Amino acid sequence: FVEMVDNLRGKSGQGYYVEMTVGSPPQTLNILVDTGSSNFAVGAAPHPFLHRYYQRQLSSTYRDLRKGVYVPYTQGKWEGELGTDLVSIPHGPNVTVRANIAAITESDKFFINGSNWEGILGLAYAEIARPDDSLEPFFDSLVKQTHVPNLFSLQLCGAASVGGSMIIGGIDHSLYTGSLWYTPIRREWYYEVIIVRVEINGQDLKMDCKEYNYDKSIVDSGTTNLRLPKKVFEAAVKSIKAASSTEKFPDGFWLGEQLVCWQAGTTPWNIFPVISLYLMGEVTNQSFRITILPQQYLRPVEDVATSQDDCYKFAISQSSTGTVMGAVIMEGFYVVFDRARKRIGFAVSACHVHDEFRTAAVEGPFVTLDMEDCGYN
Amino acid sequence: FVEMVDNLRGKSGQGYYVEMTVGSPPQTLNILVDTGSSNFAVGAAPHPFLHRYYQRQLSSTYRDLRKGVYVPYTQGKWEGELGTDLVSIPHGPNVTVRANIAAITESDKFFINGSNWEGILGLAYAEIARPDDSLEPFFDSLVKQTHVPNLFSLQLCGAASVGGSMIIGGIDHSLYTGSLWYTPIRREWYYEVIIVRVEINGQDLKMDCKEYNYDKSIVDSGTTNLRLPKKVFEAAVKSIKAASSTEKFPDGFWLGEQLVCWQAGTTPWNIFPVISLYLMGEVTNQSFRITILPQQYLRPVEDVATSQDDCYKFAISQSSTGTVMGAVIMEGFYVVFDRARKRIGFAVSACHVHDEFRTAAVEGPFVTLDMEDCGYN
Ligand SMILES: Nc1nc(CCc2ccc3cc[nH]c3c2)cc(=O)[nH]1
Ligand SMILES: Nc1nc(CCc2ccc3cc[nH]c3c2)cc(=O)[nH]1
Repeated sequence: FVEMVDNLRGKSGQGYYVEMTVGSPPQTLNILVDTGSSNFAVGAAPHPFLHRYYQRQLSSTYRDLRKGVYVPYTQGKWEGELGTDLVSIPHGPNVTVRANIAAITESDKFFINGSNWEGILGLAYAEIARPDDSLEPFFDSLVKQTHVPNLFSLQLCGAASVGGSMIIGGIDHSLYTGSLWYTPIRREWYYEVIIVRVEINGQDLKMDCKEYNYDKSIVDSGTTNLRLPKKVFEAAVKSIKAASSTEKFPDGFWLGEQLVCWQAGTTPWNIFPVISLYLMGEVTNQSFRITILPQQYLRPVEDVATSQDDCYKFAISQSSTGTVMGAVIMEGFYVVFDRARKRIGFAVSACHVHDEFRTAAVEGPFVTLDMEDCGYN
Repeated sequence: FVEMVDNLRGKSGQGYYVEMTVGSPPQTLNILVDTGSSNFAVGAAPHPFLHRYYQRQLSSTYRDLRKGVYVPYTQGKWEGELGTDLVSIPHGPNVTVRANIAAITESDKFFINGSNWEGILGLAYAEIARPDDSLEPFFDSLVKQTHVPNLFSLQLCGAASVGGSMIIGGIDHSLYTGSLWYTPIRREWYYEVIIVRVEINGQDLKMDCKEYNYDKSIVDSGTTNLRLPKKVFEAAVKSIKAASSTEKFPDGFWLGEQLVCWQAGTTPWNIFPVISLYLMGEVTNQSFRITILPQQYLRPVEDVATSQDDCYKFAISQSSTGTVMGAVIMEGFYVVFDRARKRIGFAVSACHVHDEFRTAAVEGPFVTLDMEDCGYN
């Protein structure tokens, strides 16, 4: 799988993309790797922010499905025209395949001005695949049409300009140290999992188990932040705040309403806590824990148009769709989406940003009771 | 105040704007009326989506304040350069004034491609005025520098193309029928108020009082939706769902993940509930209630690029910053922001969209105990 190592590029806060080709003859496009949705979509008209776009007129193998698709957000959106053509992945496995494709033809706040990607790859499951679950996701199609094993893994590094590896087909043991630990995929819609216990530094939020996964905890290459629900963000942030009382910072800052700054080589790593999420483990009453440094949740804002100092942003933030384990968490770890086995594995990333003191860990086993009672229904 | 009647234009879901002039000689710009923030900001560089922009080079009366300003969102943002020049409002009161102005010089997902506004007018209070409360908001400046009375009112109509009236200086009794009822402004930061009871159709959500204002209920001309917190959105939506069991609709729809449709002249108003929020009243244990129809929370998506039927959207949605009473609620009513008296008044809007059956109401007085215990602290 060295072929596939280092095959993801991207820029800070704009997401990770992989090169794919679509249609015969092949039209290359950078597509954004997204474990939080289940549609394969490309810009198909000359939107001014796109470097490239799907020109269906140049592909012999295109096939309209005479149907629309209207994916809204809060408040982005995109809409398009379902077709099917032959997709391939240059720095991936050596299979071409025929998958569905939404040709994006109108959109709001979807494309990012100054990014180098022209489309999304939704690697989650049919159940959330708009317009409805009849729309067979790419990865279901890739597996169903080849010998390629039903899994993929992701090592998102991020150094400005970011990089990583999407190993389609298996695991590459050069991307991680220590051992992989597995939390089961609770249901095949998003990559939904269950945090059974949350510590900041060691002392946990003694919160009711259910509040960590209200109404959902998911793993998302497509979200930037670690996103906690309101009740829990409230809780975590207070313990983070108390933790962090070598100093004071503005109120808004925490709610992602300002940046905070120090000078080159002059930031306090160690005044800030390590965080640890315990995820449900493979066995009854067994769990394990993954631990992030503040390098992961304090991420620099690169080009700030009125600032020369180190102005990092706070990467943890609130929600109502649930916990979203974004690049903040995922950049700590080699993450394996074992779809074959309804489970996600976490190991210490061979490229995560560690200092001389602390470090990211994946550690187990621990004993946790009533892990199943931390779902919501 | 007829001078000021009908002085707001806008387009569906894109917001309400009023014409202002900035600098000498005066440069006209459409600015977006926003009760949810406290900064006056104009695009000052040729962003491709702007019709117009502040050219400080043409104004004698400009004055740099040699300071930046970096307003992020989730995940829009803008940043700019604080100055001060002479603002006026053509279809407003006949005063020119010297207020602060952030010249917006970089931004992300802030301006709307295809809108006709080039700036924001933040009519809330200094406390939330970025970069900090020393930045005197326009309206504080307008009052402090003229005889203009410390209040304004808003009648947002929305019919496509929307319209309304911002009466700066007082109230115009032609804009409402019945009587005005006043909920007090709890703190002068946002226009924060307190919902003491919530019904759908009549039967309330029997929810703990605090969950309606966790952590905030505000009144926002700048938000489109009625936005409830997660716990309460969960609650309301279930009662809305049960209410609405003459029919079934997709799961996503409710979470603003799809549109829903019927044919021209063929939509079920009456299968859907009226909603009623009870707001804290002026006297101890006294409250009143405002009531919206489904015309207010079911708002048409205008030009849909793969649809000919009536496809309305669901205007109620979740949050973690709190309740946000947006154009959904505000379009029902003539809303008076009596800043002089730390209070907001609600009357039946002379332009709200009512059918022959039901109608929007403002009704009181009711008896409600422990209204003060519905805050959060
Ligand atoms: N997992 C996702 N996918 C999306 C759509 C793709 C997208 C759009 C913008 C950005 C910015 C950074 N990553 C992005 C991904 C939205 C979302 O809410 N969750
Ligand atoms: N009250 C506000 N003001 C803003 C900024 C202005 C704005 C931007 C986009 C739209 C779309 C519809 N109305 C808008 C207002 C953001 C926000 O979250 N709350």
